[PDB]
Amino acid sequence: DPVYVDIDADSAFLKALQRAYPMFEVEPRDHANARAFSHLAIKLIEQEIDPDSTILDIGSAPARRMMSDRKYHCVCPMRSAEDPERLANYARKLASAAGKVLDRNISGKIGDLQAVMAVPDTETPTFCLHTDVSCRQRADVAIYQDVYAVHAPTSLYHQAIKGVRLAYWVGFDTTPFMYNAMAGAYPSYSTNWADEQVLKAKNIGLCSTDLTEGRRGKLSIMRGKKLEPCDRVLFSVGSTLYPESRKLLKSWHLPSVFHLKGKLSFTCRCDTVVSCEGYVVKRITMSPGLYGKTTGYAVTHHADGFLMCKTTDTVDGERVSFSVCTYVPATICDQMTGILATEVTPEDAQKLLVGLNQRTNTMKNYMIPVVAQAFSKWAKECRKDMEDEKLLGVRERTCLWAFKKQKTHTVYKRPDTQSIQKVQAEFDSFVGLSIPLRTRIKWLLS
Amino acid sequence: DPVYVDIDADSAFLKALQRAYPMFEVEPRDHANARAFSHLAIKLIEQEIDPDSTILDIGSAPARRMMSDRKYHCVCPMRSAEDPERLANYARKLASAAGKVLDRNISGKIGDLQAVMAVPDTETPTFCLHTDVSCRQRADVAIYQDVYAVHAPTSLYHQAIKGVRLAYWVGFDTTPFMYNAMAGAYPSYSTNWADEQVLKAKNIGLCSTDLTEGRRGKLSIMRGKKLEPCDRVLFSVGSTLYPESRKLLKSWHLPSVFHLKGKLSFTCRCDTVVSCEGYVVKRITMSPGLYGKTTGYAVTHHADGFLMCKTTDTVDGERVSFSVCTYVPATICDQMTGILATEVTPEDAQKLLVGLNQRTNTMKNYMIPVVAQAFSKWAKECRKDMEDEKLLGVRERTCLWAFKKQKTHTVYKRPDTQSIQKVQAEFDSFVGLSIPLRTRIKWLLS
Amino acid sequence: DPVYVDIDADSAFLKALQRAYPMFEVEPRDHANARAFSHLAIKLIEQEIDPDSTILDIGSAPARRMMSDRKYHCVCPMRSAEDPERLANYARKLASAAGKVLDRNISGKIGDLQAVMAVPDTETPTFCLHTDVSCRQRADVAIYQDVYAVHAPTSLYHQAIKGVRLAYWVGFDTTPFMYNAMAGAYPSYSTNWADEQVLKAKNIGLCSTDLTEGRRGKLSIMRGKKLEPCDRVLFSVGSTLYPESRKLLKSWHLPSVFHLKGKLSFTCRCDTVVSCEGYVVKRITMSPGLYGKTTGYAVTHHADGFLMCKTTDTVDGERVSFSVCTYVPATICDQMTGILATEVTPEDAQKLLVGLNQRTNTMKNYMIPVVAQAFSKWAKECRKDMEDEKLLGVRERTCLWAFKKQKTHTVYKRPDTQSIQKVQAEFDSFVGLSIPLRTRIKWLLS
Ligand SMILES: [Zn+2]
Ligand SMILES: [Zn+2]
Ligand SMILES: [Zn+2]
Repeated sequence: DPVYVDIDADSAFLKALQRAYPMFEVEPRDHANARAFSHLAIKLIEQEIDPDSTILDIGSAPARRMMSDRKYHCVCPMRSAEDPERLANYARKLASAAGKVLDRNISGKIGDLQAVMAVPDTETPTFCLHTDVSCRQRADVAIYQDVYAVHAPTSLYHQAIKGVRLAYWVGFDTTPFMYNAMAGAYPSYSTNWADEQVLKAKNIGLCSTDLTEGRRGKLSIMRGKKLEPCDRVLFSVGSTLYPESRKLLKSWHLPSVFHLKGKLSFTCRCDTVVSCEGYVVKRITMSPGLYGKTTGYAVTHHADGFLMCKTTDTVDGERVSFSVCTYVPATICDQMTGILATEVTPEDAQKLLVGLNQRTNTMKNYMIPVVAQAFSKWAKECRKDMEDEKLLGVRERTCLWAFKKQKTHTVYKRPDTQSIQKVQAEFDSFVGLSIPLRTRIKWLLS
Repeated sequence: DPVYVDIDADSAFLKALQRAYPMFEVEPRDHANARAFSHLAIKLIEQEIDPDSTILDIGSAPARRMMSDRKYHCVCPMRSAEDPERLANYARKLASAAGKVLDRNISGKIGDLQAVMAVPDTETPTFCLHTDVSCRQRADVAIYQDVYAVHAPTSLYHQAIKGVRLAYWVGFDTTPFMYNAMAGAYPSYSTNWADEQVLKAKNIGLCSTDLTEGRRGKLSIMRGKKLEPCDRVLFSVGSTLYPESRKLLKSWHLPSVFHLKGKLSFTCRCDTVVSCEGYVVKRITMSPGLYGKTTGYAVTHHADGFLMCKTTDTVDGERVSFSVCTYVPATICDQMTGILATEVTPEDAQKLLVGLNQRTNTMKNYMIPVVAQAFSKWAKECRKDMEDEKLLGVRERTCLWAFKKQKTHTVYKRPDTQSIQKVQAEFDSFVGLSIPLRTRIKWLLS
Repeated sequence: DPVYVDIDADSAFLKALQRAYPMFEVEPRDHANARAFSHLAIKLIEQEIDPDSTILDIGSAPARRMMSDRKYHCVCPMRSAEDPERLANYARKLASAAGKVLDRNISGKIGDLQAVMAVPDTETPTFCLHTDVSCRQRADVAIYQDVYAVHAPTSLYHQAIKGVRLAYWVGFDTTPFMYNAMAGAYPSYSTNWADEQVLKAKNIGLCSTDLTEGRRGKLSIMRGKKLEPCDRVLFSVGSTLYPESRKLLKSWHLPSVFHLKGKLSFTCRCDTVVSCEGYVVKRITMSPGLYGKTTGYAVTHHADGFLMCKTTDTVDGERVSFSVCTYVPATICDQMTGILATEVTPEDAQKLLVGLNQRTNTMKNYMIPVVAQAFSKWAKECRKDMEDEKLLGVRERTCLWAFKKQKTHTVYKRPDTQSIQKVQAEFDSFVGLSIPLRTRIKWLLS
């Protein structure tokens, strides 16, 4: 019954992990936080499906699925520079444990590898060297882990016409990219991300700048005058770097109901099953034939606070403004309810937040100044609404229909509220190994 | 299981060593701090590789590898005045322990030395007298320790075409030389460094000046009017002096992915595995054939604070300004979060820092005045950003495209943030013993 | 294992001796401080070299080496008025212990003396009557103790061509004479020194003046108008007087690497191995053939504070100014960090220092007024730098290249900093007994 995590016992992340999985009993026994979430997510999926089922693994590392008693079929294309290391590590643990266990199948996995090694285009029960689109093995359940570089409707179609009914997806929350922020943080998982255009800023999580005296004139022949989010984004998980795309990240922010219309029509649902401080598990059920009705709305439930505000910084010497997002723990948000009734300065908000934080800290200190600035702008915009009050049921657009728009500098989603976004829901258009590496793999299994 | 370090038990460096190696259990049993980091770094590498592997040692001292049960092949060119002492010390411990151990190979190492002594250009299993480029022995794993005077892409190529797949590098953090500072400190390892041009300053860690009355006129015929970093730099580790080069230090600040393009193409990765207050361990994997894509970005994760500011000093009598860098412990940085919300004078910052330090001191007292001055300049530049706020999404470069650059006097990287630097990622161009010493070595082994 | 010193147990010098020799266990059992440092320095050297080695002693007193089990060859020229007393004391202890010990060679030393007594120009295993240059015995290890009146490169050459590879030097720190001070103190060893020109001052450690009423006119025909250090200097160790030379003292302040170029070329290193409040042990390794590269820099690491300031005094009735140096304990320096943030008067600095000193005193009270005056001048010159701040990377030498030099009245080297000096590193030019005493020596051994 009990489940054990490989983290400490005095940390604050233990309680969050407990309350994210309330049907387990997690016990204690810069990547441990992300590991344990992934450990409990795989355990949940197994408990959720009947055994003796064929399980696909899209873009996997087979060394993690080797010691499990389930019909795993790992898919390992050569897409990144870290992939041959994943393959080579598998070939070692297979040889290094080729006779020490007589319960789980270990000799069959050895034969599959050396068959694919000999014949590099053969589909085998527990291995292949294809993508998620070109693989031809039939199954019923698919699993994704940290897969951010594929189009979700196109990938999900190609698993459907091969008999998959149930899919999961583990990874970072996609909500900050639907609000279109320029940079942000996932502070509990040691992660910062930023747009390419602001990598030379000064006071965000992921940046680097220089010392300078400054000129009163810097002529240029090229004039931008426009600073908006672009497609390419950089992630830093600890000290590991990952480039990603906005379009492919947003495509995994799926609505409640959507239809896939190809040569075989399907009707699909998407629900969020786990949620812990910026890391989520999604579940997608699929079924043949198109029926029901779609609205095109996606909903996010907020167990902690979500913030997004305007900041001023210097980027390569030039002063500019853009938006930053972050997550705030629920206990901190509850204890600021009284203070935000009136207008408070950013300096006084900062001192109050530091006092509330000394309870070891609840939140990281490098995000405190931008959180204190968002809270005071939110309290000021609430007062202005109350002092400029309109008539019930009446928009006053007045002689020609031209109305005035107000300025909004903070978006604050309190705990127990919900975001709702209008997205697309009808989908119809669906657009390595070599001898030196081959020889090295074959040599170990010999 | 447990690992023991040769340092005290009441020092503050024990905790830092513990939290830098969280998968060990370090126990207590001006160079002890640097020793223990190097002891645990070698222990980690051995645990990371399967035994019965051939291990190279670039620019080594064989007396340290003598008592280890691994296939070490030491490489010892005669490049510095301290090298013949390293050779002579080996020849003593070999004779001095030629019959007292019957477990580790000791007689084979004796034969290799006297073979090279007789024939000074023979490659032997456990010794040679070549550089890292001209050696011709084949292996699979290479190790570097305190190697600062070689070009990294050129050295790493020549280990590749001889079958090396895995390399490590231990040494000082290269981040201060990518920010291009003029001087700096590594206070936990008793080290200061400085540019040649500022050796006659007054108030930095490594300098020396004179008493003088001062003239109102000192005519010169040569006019410099330009003070910028130059290639040659001096290091002082305790009281030992080392000259180094900026270009060769910066070349070990490698990106996540890079390609080596010679007569045998390779694709390479670089990750940072350990990090403790300015001393790091890097790991480089390599593989044949070129594949994947490169961005050219290098990332540093900051577990403690990193500072860099402008200071004013007198150099040989003349008042000037330049930049200095240092490291600040994380506990000190966290406790200044509240104070830096407002504008504070350098004098008041200094008094607060002294109070926080008396907890034996957390940080060395000679760096406190320059840290207190950086903190107050940072707090002032944050206020100016907040009071000169722009419009969202708009650069205001105005009739001809000429914008104003602001002045930046402090760079402050708080704990849990990351630096990101654009470096080069495609590499294609890859450019002693004598009789009196010979006789002395041969005499001992006789 | 344990080592015992002949000093008390409640003194503050015991802790300093402990932390200067951290690999020993010193235990308690106006010259005791200097004795014990010399006792532990000889013990270290023996532990550092393999036994059955021939050890030279340059300018020695053989009565100290008589009871030791090592191949000592004492060298005793008749250079000073205290030398025949050293010889006569040896001749007594030899006779006085000619039959009471049957372990260490005592009869062989008796024969060597009476052979040299009979034949005054014979080289013998354990005695000779030559200088360090004219002696012709071959050996491998040399030792110097309190040798201040020889040229170091010339002396070290003549030990090289006779097969010496390893040399040591014990004595006073040479750093104050590289800064060119006019007078100074070594307060923990009961020593003061001064230049000949200031022996008639009033308020320094070593001086003497008169009572006078003073004239408003004292005509002279000779005009000096220049007061600068000259070669001859006087030392007072307790109440014993020693005259020395600046040039010969400075020649033992050797760089990290230097070359000796004679009829037999050598390459040499110099490291500082022990350091305790002004007394040091140096180690010099030497090797044949010239190789490597030299920079010409010498480095001093400061474990305590080092001060040097301008003082005003009366010398033979006339008011003048000159520079004085001293050493300050590290605990005192740490506790003044807060105070020196602002500007403090000399009177208020003095009262604070007296309060901190009553912890028996940490430092001698006669040096307190000049230390308090240096600290307040240093704090004032730091404020002026901060209020006259320049532009980064720019010397402003302005129409003709003539810049203004500032006044410097204090040099303060804090604990954990390093001095660095440019010295010469290439060396190529290398420029008694009578019957009444003879009869007296011979009579005892008869
Ligand atoms: Zn497949
Ligand atoms: Zn070799
Ligand atoms: Zn002699």
